[PDB]
Amino acid sequence: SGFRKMAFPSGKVEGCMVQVTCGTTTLNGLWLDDVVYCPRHVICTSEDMLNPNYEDLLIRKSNHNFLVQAGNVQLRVIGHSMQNCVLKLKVDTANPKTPKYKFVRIQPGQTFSVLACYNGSPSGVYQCAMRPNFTIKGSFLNGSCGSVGFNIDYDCVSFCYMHHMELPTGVHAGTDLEGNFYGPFVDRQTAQAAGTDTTITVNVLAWLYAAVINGDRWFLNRFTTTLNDFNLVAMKYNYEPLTQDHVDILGPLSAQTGIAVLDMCASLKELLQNGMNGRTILGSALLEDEFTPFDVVRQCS
Amino acid sequence: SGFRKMAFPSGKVEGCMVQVTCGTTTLNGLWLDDVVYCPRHVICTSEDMLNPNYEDLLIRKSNHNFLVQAGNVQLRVIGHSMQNCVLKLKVDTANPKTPKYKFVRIQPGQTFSVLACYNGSPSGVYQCAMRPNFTIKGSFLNGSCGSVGFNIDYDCVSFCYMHHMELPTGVHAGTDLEGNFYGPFVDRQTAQAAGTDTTITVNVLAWLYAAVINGDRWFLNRFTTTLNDFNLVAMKYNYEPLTQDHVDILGPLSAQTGIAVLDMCASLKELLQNGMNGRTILGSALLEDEFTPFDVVRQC
Ligand SMILES: Cc1cncc(-n2c(=O)[nH]/c(=N\c3cc4cn(C)nc4cc3Cl)n(Cc3cc(Cl)c(F)cc3Oc3ccc(C#N)c(F)c3)c2=O)c1
Ligand SMILES: Cc1cncc(-n2c(=O)[nH]/c(=N\c3cc4cn(C)nc4cc3Cl)n(Cc3cc(Cl)c(F)cc3Oc3ccc(C#N)c(F)c3)c2=O)c1
Repeated sequence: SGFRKMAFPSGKVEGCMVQVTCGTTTLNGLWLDDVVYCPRHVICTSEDMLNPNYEDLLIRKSNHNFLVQAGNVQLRVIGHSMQNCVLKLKVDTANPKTPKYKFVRIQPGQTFSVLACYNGSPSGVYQCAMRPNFTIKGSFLNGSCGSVGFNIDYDCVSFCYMHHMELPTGVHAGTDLEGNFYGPFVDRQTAQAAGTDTTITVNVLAWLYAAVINGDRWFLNRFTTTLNDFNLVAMKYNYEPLTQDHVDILGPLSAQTGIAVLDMCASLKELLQNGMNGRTILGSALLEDEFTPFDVVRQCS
Repeated sequence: SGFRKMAFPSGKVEGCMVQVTCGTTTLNGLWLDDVVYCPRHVICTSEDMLNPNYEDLLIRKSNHNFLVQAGNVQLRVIGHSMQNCVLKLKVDTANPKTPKYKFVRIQPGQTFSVLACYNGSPSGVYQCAMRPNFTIKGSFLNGSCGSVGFNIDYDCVSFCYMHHMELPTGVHAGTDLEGNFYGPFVDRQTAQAAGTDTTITVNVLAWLYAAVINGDRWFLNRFTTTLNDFNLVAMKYNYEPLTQDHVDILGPLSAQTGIAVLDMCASLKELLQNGMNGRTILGSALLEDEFTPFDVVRQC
């Protein structure tokens, strides 16, 4: 029993974190087979960061301008290329710890595990959700640029996030492993505001099912509501609209629990209109929207 | 910026998780050098679990009664011994992935990372605190017995918890790595109640410092309080008394923030008396007590 923000075992990814340096600019890189992937921003000098032209800057560099350190082992760069906002450094040694991996992009609302790294050394691991506005409320300090998010399925690591920058609000923006940003952001040292965010409704409902599975039932009621009467209130509270697909993915939890999906929605209507009144659910005084149905099914029984 | 429940990189520990089976009983073990440590409960059959005498059960066993699997590699048991509630199985192959490690016990109120393991395969990692009543509000399912909590300091893994069982309330109990239980519990399949818990005050204060370090200051006030009037208001909110150690440990945070420790105490008193009023701190609507001063300094 119990329910926590659980991340995937980070060992397989620790085996790939390295340090990439160009001039005095330095950040984290990901070593897979004989390629090191890192944010292209590393090729920028302090004065280039404001308004860079990455093609123009990359032409002016050579393979020996790129210092790649894996622990104390200096890898030799033998090739370089740009793939959107990510730089690919071909090196003479294939990472022997290279796991089975895939480069997959994730949907807003999907969760993933973040391995916070600095100078090539992992320092922490935690769970994040892709916000509907394509940012993530992460935990990053200066020097985390280049850390990766990932998921693991049957021994295969699907890397989905490369960290790039922190926005004014304190949330974080980044790319997938092909260098395509999540959301309307560019790798440029300029003020870029995060869009208006929303609450991931399917996630809240899955977390409520986890609560019932774990003994918290005070939020339950006998009421019911239509999928449309609930959508009207959710919109009032800046919640994402609930489709009938979202209902289908919630099916298994409705079965194991025996609480109709619409009944949970009526309880959520209830919770959004009366608050909580000094009560808690799974130890939280807010409605948590960063647990997917997959997360619940995995950690719960 | 940002603040989350961050665990330590679990790779060094994933390299040591193995599976231990005795009869039909099976659980997780920790393989370091040529020793595999696991809950001694594994020597129990279904019928011994209720009221065991582990000395009698252990004398009746031999080395070839212990099947140890690391992947598809069967490790061979060459010796066995009991270390309080921990079983030690000496095997003929030393773990090549053995990191620099230590066996350390933790005080109530300290945190650590948990690697949830099943049949020898790790499945997740998360942060936990040793509660004041010597339980942990963890996340464990059947088969997690033998998973370990741990801390990492400069490549050195301080193993501090071996998971043993789940109590009626949903809390979890276990031992240190020498087999000495945390709190008033025994490795016996019987109803065992968790004690009355209290909220970790020094930790709450550290989390509020983290909020200040991250820009949220609405909870601050100009009032001040003595260590004694604040301890009185806390004890009524089921908060732990704040010692002068707990005050000194917060010094660095008070300094980098410029908020007197007693000034937090006045703000925490106000928060405990008026609640939060639909407001939040670091994304939480309640007072978090599972971040230590060290955790905050590490993340901030
Ligand atoms: C707290 C925190 C959390 N996460 C990441 C960070 N972080 C960092 O750690 N480094 C960091 N630049 C560096 C400074 C270095 C100095 N040396 C010696 N080496 C260095 C290497 C790097 Cl990369 N930048 C800014 C930044 C990164 C990228 Cl990739 C980008 F393309 C544009 C950037 O400029 C901005 C500036 C403002 C906004 C806005 N609004 C924006 F969107 C982008 C950042 O934000 C910081
Ligand atoms: C959900 C969950 C989370 N965490 C751990 C668990 N968990 C488990 O996974 N296994 C588990 N027994 C096993 C069953 C097995 C069947 N096979 C084939 N092999 C097995 C190996 C084990 Cl170990 N036991 C009970 C348990 C463990 C230990 Cl060590 C102990 F010393 C006393 C125990 O009995 C109790 C029973 C009740 C209370 C109370 N109140 C108590 F204090 C102790 C448990 O609680 C379950």
